[PDB]
Amino acid sequence: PGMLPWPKVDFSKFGEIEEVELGRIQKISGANLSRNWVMIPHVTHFDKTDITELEAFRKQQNEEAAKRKLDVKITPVVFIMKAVAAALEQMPRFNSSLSEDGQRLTLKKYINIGVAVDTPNGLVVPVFKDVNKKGIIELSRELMTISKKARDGKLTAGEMQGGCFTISSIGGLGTTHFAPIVNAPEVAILGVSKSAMEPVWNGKEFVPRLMLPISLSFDHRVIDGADGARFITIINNTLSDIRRLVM
Amino acid sequence: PGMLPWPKVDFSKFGEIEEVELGRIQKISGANLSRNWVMIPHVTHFDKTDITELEAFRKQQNEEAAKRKLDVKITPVVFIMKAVAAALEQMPRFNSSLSEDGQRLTLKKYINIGVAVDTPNGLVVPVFKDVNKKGIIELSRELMTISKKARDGKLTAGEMQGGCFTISSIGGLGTTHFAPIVNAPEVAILGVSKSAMEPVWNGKEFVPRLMLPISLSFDHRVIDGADGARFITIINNTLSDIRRLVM
Amino acid sequence: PGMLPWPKVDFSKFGEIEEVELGRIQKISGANLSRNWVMIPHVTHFDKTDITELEAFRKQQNEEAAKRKLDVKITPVVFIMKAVAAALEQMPRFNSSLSEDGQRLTLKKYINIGVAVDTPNGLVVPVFKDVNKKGIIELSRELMTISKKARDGKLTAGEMQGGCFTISSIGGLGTTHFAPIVNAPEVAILGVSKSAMEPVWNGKEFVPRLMLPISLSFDHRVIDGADGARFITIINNTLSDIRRLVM
Amino acid sequence: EVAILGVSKSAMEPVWNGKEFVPRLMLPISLSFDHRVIDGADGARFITIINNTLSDIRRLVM
Repeated sequence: PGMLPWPKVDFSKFGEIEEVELGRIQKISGANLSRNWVMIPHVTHFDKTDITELEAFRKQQNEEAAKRKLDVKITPVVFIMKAVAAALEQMPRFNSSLSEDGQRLTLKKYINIGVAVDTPNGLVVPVFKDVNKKGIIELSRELMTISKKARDGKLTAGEMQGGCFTISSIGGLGTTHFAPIVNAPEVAILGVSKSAMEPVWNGKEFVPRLMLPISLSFDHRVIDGADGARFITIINNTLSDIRRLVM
Repeated sequence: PGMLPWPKVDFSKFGEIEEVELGRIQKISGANLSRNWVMIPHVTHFDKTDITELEAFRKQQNEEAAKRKLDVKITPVVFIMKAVAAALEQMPRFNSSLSEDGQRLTLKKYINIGVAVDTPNGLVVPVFKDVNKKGIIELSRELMTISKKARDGKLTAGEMQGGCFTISSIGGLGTTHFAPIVNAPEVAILGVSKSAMEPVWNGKEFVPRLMLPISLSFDHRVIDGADGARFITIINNTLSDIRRLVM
Repeated sequence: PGMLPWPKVDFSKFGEIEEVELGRIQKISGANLSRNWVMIPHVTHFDKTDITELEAFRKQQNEEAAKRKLDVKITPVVFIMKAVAAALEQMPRFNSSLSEDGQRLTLKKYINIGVAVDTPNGLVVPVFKDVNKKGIIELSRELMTISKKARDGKLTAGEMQGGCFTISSIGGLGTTHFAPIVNAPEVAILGVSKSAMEPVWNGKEFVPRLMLPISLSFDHRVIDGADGARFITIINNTLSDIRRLVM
Repeated sequence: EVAILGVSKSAMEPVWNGKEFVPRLMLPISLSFDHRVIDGADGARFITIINNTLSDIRRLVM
């Protein structure tokens, strides 16, 4: 366009500097993020789900499977993936991709979910196939195997494609809320922060509930505010009462 | 520019797909949103107003007008519109529009407010003229008539123009906070989520207050952070103590 | 590109209007903000720090220095600057600048911090040099002198250059959260809202703590979500327990 | 003029709310009017409207 150029200031006049290059993966990620930011309008919706029975049941399952000797660890991100898959089942519009020209929408019938995994080189997004037709134990085992593979830096190109709903979990570091960036060709992305014990009004007095904040960014060209609010409310209801996964 | 092209991935290799076209209104809305996102820098400010006397007085007015037989329903969005009109009266800068070249600012003396109305085809923004010179009952009656007209899909082009401050209310669906997108030629936009009973510190101990979260997006080219903070604080004060509407 | 043009609507057909020009500084600021918005993807992270001992110790220092007669006022923004400098010391990546082509990163060894100061013409960002090698009293005195100079409108060009981490404080106006815009060539920017007495769970029951909300915007091309979360968590820990400034 | 309103001194009086008396700052208001044009019912309605507006000032916008 006709914008001003990037400010070029000689940083060596204020102190010592050290100019270094960037890796190929970093450059590709930066270019993709810039393109997504300049091509996708983001409308982040924030919410807080009540996760008290889910965490207790997860710890109960872990302590009851330790006795049975299974070497399987169950994480809340598995339940988040299940809730996301259920919400995608209920609303097929979020499980789609907008074309380059923005005139044709390619709806998807399958549900494959990407998961943000921390690595010494940054973050990776391995994709799990068919999350709506798998159990908690199988998903946990696959997640453990994929995390072990990623932390060793051996992920292949076939496990990095086919995603439909990236989930970014950063609850182990901090933050109470953050707005992620939708990555093409996906339409929506869900971010999870750290869970905190907050007072919640039940009707008579406040009670301590383990609230988990969830943010949801989406492309405003395909999804409006009402649909995003309904989608995040469905996710909130599924996470607060996991028993809805069978109902 | 020189960005990477949109990722083209054959989605048919992972499962069944169904490609469908988009309507003219959807395409126009998407193009407008994309242009606004790539031309308007958004600086969303979040706040929570204390609405306990306002809701109680609204229900009191409804129950006292049911006896008088008026067939008029009073909604909190009417009070939100009145507060927005008062804030626009106090600060004329938000009631304006920036030119295409970004060098000339067209200040406005009139106050017409757009309202987000849910329809089976999405969201519409009918505009109410002269909100600063109308009463609560008249505004409620006009809002009911406009909502009935919109839900029937009979809105005309003359009722979709002249707005100065779009208000997006999604409290009936969910979300605790969301950042809307400013639509040209408007400068600011206000989003309203769902009201929740939260503990508020009065000076001695926490008390349950019905807090309503409000977000405010605006163009950073014309409005800076301080002016936006003052504007949203004025709205917060007007909504928390509605008696300021006459003072 | 091929976006739709800016909507041109004759505003004189709805009421009185008054078209006015914009100042040179306003135009330059708007152009810079537009360029930063269209070139830098923003990923805002929100957090709330527990500031109860820091505020009490600040008021204690003020009341104990009033007796000694020093004519020095201590503000929490000084402690925020110290925490930011410590975090930049711990993580040199945030104290850098990305080149125009996005392939070379110029790391910085010095720490100069910009501060948002309110003026009748808007907001200014004077830069303080070497914040990691100065005391609280010296920083407070320099801040008072700079604020007095700025409110008189006598800031020079030499005091407006060399910054590495702009801090925007708007706690004296309102808002519970806001997402600022990163200004080139800086990588990250921190925004501070108003502190509120909120209930915090300690392990047995909620206690009133003076929580201060802090937002952090950064360029996603250089900083990912995990690094930003770690950085804001380090700032949160430094602000909640200021005694870490020596440890 | 047809009517005239007189205002005296406000006093803290006990008012029954439904369960027990509470102290409320009551203000006495008198209203004289010409009986040729205004009857008792219209004057009572007018003074009741004034009473409702003064007791709940938020009605000034409603």
